[PDB]
Amino acid sequence: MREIVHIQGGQCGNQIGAKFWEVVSDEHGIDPTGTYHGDSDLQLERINVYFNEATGGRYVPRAILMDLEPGTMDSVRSGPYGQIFRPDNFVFGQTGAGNNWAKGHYTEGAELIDSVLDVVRKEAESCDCLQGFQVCHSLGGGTGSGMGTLLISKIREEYPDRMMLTFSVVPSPKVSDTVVEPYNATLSVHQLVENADECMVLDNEALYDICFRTLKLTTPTFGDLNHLISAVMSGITCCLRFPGQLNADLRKLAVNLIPFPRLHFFMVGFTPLTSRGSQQYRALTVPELTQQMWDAKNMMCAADPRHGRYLTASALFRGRMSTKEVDEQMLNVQNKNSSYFVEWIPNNVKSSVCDIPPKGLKMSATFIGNSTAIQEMFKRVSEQFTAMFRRKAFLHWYTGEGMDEMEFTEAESNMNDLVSEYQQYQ
Amino acid sequence: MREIVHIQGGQCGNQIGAKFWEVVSDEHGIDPTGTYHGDSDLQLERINVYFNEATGGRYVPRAILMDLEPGTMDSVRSGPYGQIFRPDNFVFGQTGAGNNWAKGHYTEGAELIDSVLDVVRKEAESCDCLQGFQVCHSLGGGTGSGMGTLLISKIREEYPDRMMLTFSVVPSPKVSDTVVEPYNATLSVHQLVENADECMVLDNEALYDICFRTLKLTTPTFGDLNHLISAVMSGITCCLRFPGQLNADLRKLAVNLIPFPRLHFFMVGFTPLTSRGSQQYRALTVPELTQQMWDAKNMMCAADPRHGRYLTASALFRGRMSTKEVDEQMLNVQNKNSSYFVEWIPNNVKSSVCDIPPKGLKMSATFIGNSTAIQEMFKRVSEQFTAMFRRKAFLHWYTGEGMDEMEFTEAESNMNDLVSEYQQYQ
Amino acid sequence: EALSKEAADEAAELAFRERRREEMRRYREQLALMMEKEREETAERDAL
Amino acid sequence: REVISIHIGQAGIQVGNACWELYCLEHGIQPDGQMPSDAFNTFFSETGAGKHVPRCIFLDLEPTVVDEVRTGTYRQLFHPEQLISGKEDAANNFARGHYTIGKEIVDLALDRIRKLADNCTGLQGFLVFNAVGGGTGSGLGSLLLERLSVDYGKKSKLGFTVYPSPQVSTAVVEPYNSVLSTHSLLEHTDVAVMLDNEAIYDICRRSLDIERPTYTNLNRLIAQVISSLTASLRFDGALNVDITEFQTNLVPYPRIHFMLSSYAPIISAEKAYHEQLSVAEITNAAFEPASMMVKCDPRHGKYMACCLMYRGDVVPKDVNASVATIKTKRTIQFVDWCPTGFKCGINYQPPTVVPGGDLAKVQRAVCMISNSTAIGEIFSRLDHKFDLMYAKRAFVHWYVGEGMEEGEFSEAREDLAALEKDFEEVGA
Amino acid sequence: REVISIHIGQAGIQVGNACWELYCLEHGIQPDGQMPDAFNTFFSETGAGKHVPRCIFLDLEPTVVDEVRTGTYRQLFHPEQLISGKEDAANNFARGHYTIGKEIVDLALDRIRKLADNCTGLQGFLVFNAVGGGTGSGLGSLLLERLSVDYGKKSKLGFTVYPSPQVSTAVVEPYNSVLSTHSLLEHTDVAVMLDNEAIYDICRRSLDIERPTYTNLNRLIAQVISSLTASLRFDGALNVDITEFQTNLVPYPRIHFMLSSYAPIISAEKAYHEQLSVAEITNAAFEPASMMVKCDPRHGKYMACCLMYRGDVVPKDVNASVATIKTKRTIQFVDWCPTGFKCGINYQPPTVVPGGDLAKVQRAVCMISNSTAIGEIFSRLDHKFDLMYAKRAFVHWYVGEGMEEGEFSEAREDLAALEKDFEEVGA
Amino acid sequence: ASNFFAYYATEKAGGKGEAAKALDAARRLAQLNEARTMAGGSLAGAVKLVREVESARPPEPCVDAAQRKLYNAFFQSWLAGDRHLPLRFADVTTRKHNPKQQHPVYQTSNSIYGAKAPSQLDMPLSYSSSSQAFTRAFPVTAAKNSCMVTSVTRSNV
Ligand SMILES: Nc1nc2c(ncn2[C@@H]2O[C@H](COP(=O)(O)OP(=O)(O)OP(=O)(O)O)[C@@H](O)[C@H]2O)c(=O)[nH]1
Ligand SMILES: Nc1nc2c(ncn2[C@@H]2O[C@H](COP(=O)(O)OP(=O)(O)OP(=O)(O)O)[C@@H](O)[C@H]2O)c(=O)[nH]1
Ligand SMILES: Nc1nc2c(ncn2[C@@H]2O[C@H](COP(=O)(O)OP(=O)(O)O)[C@@H](O)[C@H]2O)c(=O)[nH]1
Ligand SMILES: Nc1nc2c(ncn2[C@@H]2O[C@H](COP(=O)(O)OP(=O)(O)O)[C@@H](O)[C@H]2O)c(=O)[nH]1
Ligand SMILES: [Mg+2]
Ligand SMILES: [Mg+2]
Repeated sequence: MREIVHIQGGQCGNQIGAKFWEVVSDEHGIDPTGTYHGDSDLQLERINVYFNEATGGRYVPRAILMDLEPGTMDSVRSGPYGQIFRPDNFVFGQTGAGNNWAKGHYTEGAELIDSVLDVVRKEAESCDCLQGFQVCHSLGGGTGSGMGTLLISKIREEYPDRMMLTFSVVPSPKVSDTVVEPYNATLSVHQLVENADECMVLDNEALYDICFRTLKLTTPTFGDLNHLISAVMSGITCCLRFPGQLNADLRKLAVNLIPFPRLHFFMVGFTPLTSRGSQQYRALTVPELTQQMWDAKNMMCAADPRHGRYLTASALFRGRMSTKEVDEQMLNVQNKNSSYFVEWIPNNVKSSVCDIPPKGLKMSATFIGNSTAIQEMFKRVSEQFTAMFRRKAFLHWYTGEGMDEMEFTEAESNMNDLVSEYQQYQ
Repeated sequence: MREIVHIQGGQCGNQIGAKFWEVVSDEHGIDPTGTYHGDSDLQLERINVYFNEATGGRYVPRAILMDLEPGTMDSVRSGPYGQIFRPDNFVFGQTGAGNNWAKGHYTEGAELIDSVLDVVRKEAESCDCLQGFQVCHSLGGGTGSGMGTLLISKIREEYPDRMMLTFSVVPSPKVSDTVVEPYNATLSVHQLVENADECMVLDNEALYDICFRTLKLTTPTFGDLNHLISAVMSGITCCLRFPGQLNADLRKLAVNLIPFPRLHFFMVGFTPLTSRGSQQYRALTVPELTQQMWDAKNMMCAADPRHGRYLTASALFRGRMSTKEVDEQMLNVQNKNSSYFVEWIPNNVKSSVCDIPPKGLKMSATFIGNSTAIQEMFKRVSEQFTAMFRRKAFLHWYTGEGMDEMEFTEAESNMNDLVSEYQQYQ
Repeated sequence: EALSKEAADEAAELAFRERRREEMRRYREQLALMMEKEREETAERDAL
Repeated sequence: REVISIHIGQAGIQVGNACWELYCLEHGIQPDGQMPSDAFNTFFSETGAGKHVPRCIFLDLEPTVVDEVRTGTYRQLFHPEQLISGKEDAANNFARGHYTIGKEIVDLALDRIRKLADNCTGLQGFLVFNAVGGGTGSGLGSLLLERLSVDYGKKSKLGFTVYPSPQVSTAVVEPYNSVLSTHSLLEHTDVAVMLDNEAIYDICRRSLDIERPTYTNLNRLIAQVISSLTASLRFDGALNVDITEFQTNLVPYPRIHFMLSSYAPIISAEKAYHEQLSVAEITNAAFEPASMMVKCDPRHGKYMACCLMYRGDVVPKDVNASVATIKTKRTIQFVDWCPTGFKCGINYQPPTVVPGGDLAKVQRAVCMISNSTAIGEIFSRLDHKFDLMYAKRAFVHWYVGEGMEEGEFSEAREDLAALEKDFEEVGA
Repeated sequence: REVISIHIGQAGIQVGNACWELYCLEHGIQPDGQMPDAFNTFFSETGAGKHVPRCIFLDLEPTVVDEVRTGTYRQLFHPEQLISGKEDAANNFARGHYTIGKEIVDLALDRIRKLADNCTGLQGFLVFNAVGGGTGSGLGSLLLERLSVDYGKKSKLGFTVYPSPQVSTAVVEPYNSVLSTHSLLEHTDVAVMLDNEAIYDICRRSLDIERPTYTNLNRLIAQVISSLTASLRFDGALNVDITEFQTNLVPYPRIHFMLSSYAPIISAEKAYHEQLSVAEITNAAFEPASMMVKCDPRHGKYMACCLMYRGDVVPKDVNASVATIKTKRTIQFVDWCPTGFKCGINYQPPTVVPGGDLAKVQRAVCMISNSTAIGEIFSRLDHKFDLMYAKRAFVHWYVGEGMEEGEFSEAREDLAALEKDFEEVGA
Repeated sequence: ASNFFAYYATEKAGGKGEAAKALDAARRLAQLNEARTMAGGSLAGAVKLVREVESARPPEPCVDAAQRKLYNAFFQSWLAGDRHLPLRFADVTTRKHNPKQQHPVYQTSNSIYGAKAPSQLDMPLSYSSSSQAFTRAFPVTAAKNSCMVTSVTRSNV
């Protein structure tokens, strides 16, 4: 009934979305060839949210892939579950932006963003009732940040009464791939604060720490991090696709998590995440999930919540459980660590339960928290931006193309006022 | 209903705890694979005091191991019952303090103590109502003593309303391993008088004496001494794990044995302990168990009770016994040796009986007597401490790390006032 | 199910270790033959 | 995506001979040029059925080396029209090769590469190989890059030049040629990668332990570096970068474009048996001066930006940890402006081994490209000895007889002085 | 737990040749470099099926280095570990410290930096050198000082070989010994001396070897080092690592000088007749006849002692034996520390080596203590050093190397200050 | 048979995995749970009935013991579950070297590059190429929007 399209920008977005589509296809019991092979009938009623009937059990994902380098498309298609995507949705340029926000927002955008706009429009009015849009992209790259952001702006100016999820990975000094990370990140966050309704802040350093400590992985390739993020997106939207004792769609979460329009940046965590050896000694109960949930090291962001306060929090649950245990556990976690929770908002936690757990686990949980501790990462990005901007390092590659300096001033001022109000509400 | 957590420090503490867990698992009929194979259902109702339900009848000990050398972990895993511990509780450093109380209390503890408090909070919040905490270590080593001392301080400032049992093996000049024994012992006992609720004094010289005379062994390896200590620690907490005609919990024994808040050091004796050849010629009756209890050679400390006065005493009895025999025997042993008992406290013994004897023995007993005869060993170690500190021997390693002389002066002053009050009450 | 999947995992890892060891043993042999060929070429050079 | 490579001068076409040989053995293409009974598309355009021609031109003035390559093993490989050849060598004369012979030879190369690009569809850019010490690689090469810039401009041009070593030198008038070449290389080439000769000599003497090394090994290593930096374009990886990334990620200012290149691990056949290969020690090995392709000292300079090209079996977690550990260490220091002076990249396929070479097969290798201010010392050192001879008007008569004057010499000298001032101010 | 070994001097390389062959023999590693977790403290698992020692042999004369390069263990060591010079220091401390050292020490330091980079849990370093020679004295001091500069807090064990009083092979060795001690005072952390004539007496009396060569000496030195490091290598009933010697055997910051002992040194034929227990070997580890240093502990007072036990050893009887030793009045301790002992028990017995002269013994004891006999040894060396320096003999070589007389006087005064320290500690 | 032989090869080499003993423990706990369901919540009755069930089976003739119980355990696991490059790169003989031979006395330096025979082990182990067939099948990048809107109104009622 409710419809969610998927948009993937850049190499990171394309790979993460490919893993996400693999996970959701497995969850609905459809084989990589594209035909239903599941057992439970419950999987059938809620696949119109992500798939379409083509020909006798043939399902095509409601996804749009956009990029500039054919290597990403070749990697997406070569792997398993790569033959399910419709080729018409492979909107695709040829030149390459290459870690340049100005290129991907002004040069290659003017000729490729119209085409992806037409594709996403054809995909949007094809269905009945739009619930929202789901966009996955990076923030350090060029074709993922700039083009994705301009797509966000165009879609928001087109469909303003339709929500929007954007999972964006952010740069860190510990995990720093490109050199222009602050220059792209500041403009991206400056444009996203007015356009995107809410985002899930992600970063590679926290994922590396999680897969080192909790998972105890020896060679955690990108596949494992993409698997964790795909599990995150599967958990966040599980309520639409399965019945539960207390349903909560994206709109319910957004209204229960956002107290003010600019306070829409969240940090996400997943549980359980147990090592291969300790899985046998573990217990499966709601208090264990809650304790592994509120752990500082379990968050998928490089922002310690112990350095700030929680404004609003949300937990999404899957599996056969008792509601009373959930409610009393949330009450206990609010009463014990009372300092970490904001004072002028009682019941800082919204809880929900779903009746269908993912296969391989009896009981799962997804945590989304809106704390003010995220301001430290914004300060960390802005100080690097100012340090590189004081002597105009790497500047003319943007200005020499059409970009201008007062927009950099606007972006840094927007970041400064956002972190100032974050500190205000602390 | 009442739960006890286990904390072990250093090589000696870890091996003692391994033997303790082996003997407790054998007593409760738990195989080294964590499954039940016992015969009586009575072994199931009181295992929550030391175990947790993992997955369908899988039991994990409620223990936290902490130390600083990988050889300890390898030795624990090599032996039987070493695979029942949850690997998450295997908190472990990498460098090692190495017989340096200052190192294990200021440098290595500073970055490892956060993790051990995190894991002990994880373990404590798992159960409902804590009964007490149990720590096993020694006062001669540097790693175990300092880290356990600071951990006890952290627990006391965190949980001050819960009981605490600490088992410490204090060195003697006869059996003296390391040169820095007085320096570690004085500081550990200085911190223990204000933090530990009560302490259980153990000594290797007395263990050697009893295994030479009573057991008549020719090669008393560390396994035998650890087995003796493990039997003692099984006997002290037997009341919680099994019903009896006269129950006595840890709090009851602590309140009935400690007359003043600074008087919390006890000597240990356990019966029966006889050679295999002499076991055939011996009977099982309560006067004979009593005479083997009150023998001065049966105490496990280098402190002769006949050299001082008995302030309080306690006897823990296991097996279906006669109460009239018990209290008449205690009355007779008080009436005969009236000189050794204190004057201003009549009836200086607290007695208890349990109906479940240890496996293999029809009758057993444990003795925990608080007398003033222990002050002689405090002087025995403080005279060595003063002799070493008079010309500042082996000091620059402690001083060069950051701690200074006023700590030594405070520790020695506490020792002198403690021994003076022991003499005052003698 | 979880234990079976894990067991298959270390089985595959051991298979990879074995094949990599075999390849490492294989890669050594080529050098000596080229050495003798080079000596033969130098001998031809000096004779001419 | 395709890129064409041109080779100018005596050294450029030798480097190309090494490079194309490595490419052919890497893609499994026989020396004749046909498939024995898809990544090659960026270098080889498939002609007819089962036949490939490289997207390259070899141009030079002296025909001896050109027709020696023509009559070599790879006759059927290179297209006959591609191997451009002149009539008279410039004879280590920048003026001669830039104005006398260049006028009648650059047009043929221009309208040849015009149709070569017309054959292309996804042209990423260009990359040039030349030696600034000589005259042919300096004069007509600089003219050709100037005309390419006025022809396309926006398309990348990678300059892998060979400067003369401070103490090791084969020519005498080579400072003049280097200065005159740089006068246009500063404002014509987009990204340039620096390579000395004595540095490679020390690398092969110490690490590769050949006591009698010739130009063959040097060209083999240069080809290995080019293959390592291009395998991302040719082959897919977990995180691939194209030729455009060096335009932005490595250049801090429009006139500061001189990269320091290095490669690791440079190891012989027997040493690989003893040591263990992992990401940390090879990442460290890419930073010492003993593994630099340019004879300089990075200790006296500060890094503006760094790039890391990785090949083989390397996961991202351990290379990220190695980068973090490198950043924590205070032996090397970065510029005050850029805190994140790194640019990493991973490709799956390990570098291939050339038959008959001394480089053992390596599971994983690193190609490091950075930018420091030691080049500020290199240019000053070159300019001092340039002024030494120029003060007495030595060898100037040849150039003035060719047709030039003192004006271009003085303007190039002051341009180098201005570049020195820019380097010293950007260092602060 | 990782520790590396570096060998400076002609004697150091031969000592390393004995030690590493012993290590490979006990770990079952064939000389080619592969076996047919305990080895992790000495060997690095390189690639697959290959172990490389964590060691470097550095010297100036290449004869011994090339002899090792052409010996049986050609493929055991990584080739570029073996740093070799081009010209010897020729028993000249000034030459080995300022002439040749300034050009050869940097490469060794750049190597050990990478060696420690390969390590992750580095316990410390240990050095082997003979103070009599030039290379072992001159560049060794520079290497040690820049080691302390680079690391400082990591343990550096100095196993030196001091020249015998009446037995000597060189002439100007007092100068080298004095100038080496001047830096070894404040550079190394724990220092252990092992004289050569004492080993000669041990092998003449116990091993009854009438014509022994350096091979047996280095073999028993390697046995002592292996007994010392077995606790790190293998777990035991009472483990003791290398950090303990810092905090348990050094009473003063400037007094770090250990006398070593080993027991039982028993020949194969005598092994079949003498019954091995703990009491007799504990007694045997205290007489001067079982010392590797020619000194009389009776004239001195033991500040502290350390005991290493390997094989079939239980704590009860070793505690009984140490109590009996403490009750005995044939040996006196310092008035400061009453508990002047340190015991350690390891399960693995010492192994035998083909071609060696030791038997298969169930248990062994290695004793390390500290007395004032070091005070008389240093004084005895200083008298003959002053005899040398009174007439300015051989000083012209050092002067022409580039040195002067100031450092000689300051080293002599440092030795006098050390003698004052020993005599005041003995009070 | 293949699984049994691989299994036996491992047990002889002491190769039993950590996941293997965890599986064995899990199977034992499952048997204990089934016995509990048989005899009620009391675990004592469960382990009893397990013991009499084990002892009730009549023994079969055997020649040895270790192999007998090894085969029994393997077959129990078997009932539980199942546990045990382009042609040019695979072969070098397909390509022809056909080099240009040169006079032995007169040897130029540039001739070394293309004269050496490759071997099987000189070839790479894996050739992870990228197939651009799907990208080539795509038309020119110049796309266009040419459509007439015919979307039916589907108001949320
Ligand atoms: N790396 C490398 N450099 C070379 C090689 N051959 C020559 N050079 C360099 O080229 C410089 C001189 O130029 P040449 O290669 O002789 O020829 P040219 O650049 O075309 O100049 P002309 O001689 O006038 O034609 C020398 O200083 C060398 O450093 C080579 O094979 N490899
Ligand atoms: N115990 C023992 N001492 C040795 C051995 N070899 C040499 N020495 C001692 O070392 C002293 C001289 O130093 P050497 O080891 O011979 O060589 P060096 O230390 O490098 O000094 P130079 O010979 O001058 O280069 C001699 O006086 C010997 O006492 C040995 O194999 N065992
Ligand atoms: N989780 C995950 N992150 C990735 C992956 N590939 C790249 N990234 C992240 O994406 C960032 C680079 O973005 P980039 O690919 O250049 O964006 P684009 O240029 O717009 O395509 C790096 O900081 C990486 O941390 C992946 O496979 N998984
Ligand atoms: N009961 C018992 N005591 C031991 C054992 N091992 C050592 N000890 C005692 O512990 C003391 C040594 O402590 P130490 O090992 O330095 O402490 P740690 O390093 O913190 O573990 C000695 O005095 C021994 O008497 C053992 O296995 N059992
Ligand atoms: Mg030329
Ligand atoms: Mg020598």
